[PDB]
Amino acid sequence: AMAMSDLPIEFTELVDLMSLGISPQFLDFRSTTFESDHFVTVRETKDGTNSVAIVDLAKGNEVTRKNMGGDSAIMHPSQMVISVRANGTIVQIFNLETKSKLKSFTLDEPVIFWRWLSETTLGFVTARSILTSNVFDGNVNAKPQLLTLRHANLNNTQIINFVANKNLDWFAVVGILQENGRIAGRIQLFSKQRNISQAIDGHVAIFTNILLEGNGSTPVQVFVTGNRNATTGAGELRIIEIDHDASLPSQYQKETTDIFFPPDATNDFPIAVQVSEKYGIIYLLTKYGFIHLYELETGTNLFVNRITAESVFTAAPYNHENGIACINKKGQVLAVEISTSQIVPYILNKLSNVALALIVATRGGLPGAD
Amino acid sequence: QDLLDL
Amino acid sequence: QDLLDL
Amino acid sequence: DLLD
Repeated sequence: AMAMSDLPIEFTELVDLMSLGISPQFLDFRSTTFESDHFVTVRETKDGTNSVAIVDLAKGNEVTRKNMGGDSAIMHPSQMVISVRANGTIVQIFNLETKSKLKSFTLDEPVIFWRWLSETTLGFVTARSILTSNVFDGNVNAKPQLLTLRHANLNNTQIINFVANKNLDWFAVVGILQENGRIAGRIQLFSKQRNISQAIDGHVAIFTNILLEGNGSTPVQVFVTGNRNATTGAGELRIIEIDHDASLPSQYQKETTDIFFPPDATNDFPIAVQVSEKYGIIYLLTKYGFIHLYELETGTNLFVNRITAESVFTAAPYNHENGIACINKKGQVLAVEISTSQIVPYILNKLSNVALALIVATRGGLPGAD
Repeated sequence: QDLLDL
Repeated sequence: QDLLDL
Repeated sequence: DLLD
């Protein structure tokens, strides 16, 4: 419906990985990890003596290549810390500027998936359990503390995400499976203080905050989740409040919104979701490359646009969690960010559009034309 | 019953 | 198998 | 060590 130029969002290409000598075989969800807009980590398994490329997106996409002997490697959201795992069992986390081994241990059961829950905490998911590690606590040989057990709805799925709230007492683990020819998503929600889990359908999940009128300067906590039904194709975005403070007068009213899928994208599904707390914007990215911008307080879709033709396989927050970055199958890392300085021109054009539409309606059956 | 109305 | 790489 |  619209072009990139006319929409009030700025589009950037942070790096072309393939123009840096990165082979297309390593541009997949398990080989190229994306934890923040600071580093890209490419695990190159090529002849036994595997290597890792760390692309520093901040310092002019500088490539630091080192030979590594593991089957997975990820970078810290902002520091120069690398976590490496081998056989799913031996885990070793290093600071690269102090040359110091922050952590080193061996789990009993292998780790299927891991991700940084916060600047301080790294989450692990095994075939049966969900664990968490404070890698900066000083205890080098300390194995991760068990968080909870995997809900049965996650069985026979591949875990693709692990998200937490800022207080680290609400968690969501996202797995997907193949169903009715499409991709179905399952989410385990977990409240730590209640020690209770809940099973929902969904491809994407995130926790965020929003200041509501009347609550002063105190935010309210909301959980955002996106799903597309593998059977019906219906897609839904849901925003629901968690742990409301009774001293606050205004609470977030649960919102549900339809997610749009064009007729050619029947096998598309949501792959990522990021939220700008500052601007109250939900960015929902799909695998085919469609970005949706929703307004956080009302859940209303502001606009939909196609930012890439190649499929995306991973995403992350961009700027200071004000936008969304993603890596497509080609290796382009693309960033999308709302730009308030472009909203006024966008509004002026929409006002012209509605004036013209009114005029043609008066050409039809609307009272007018004098 | 459930944690949330999801 | 990698579902996201399908 | 998995890295050096």
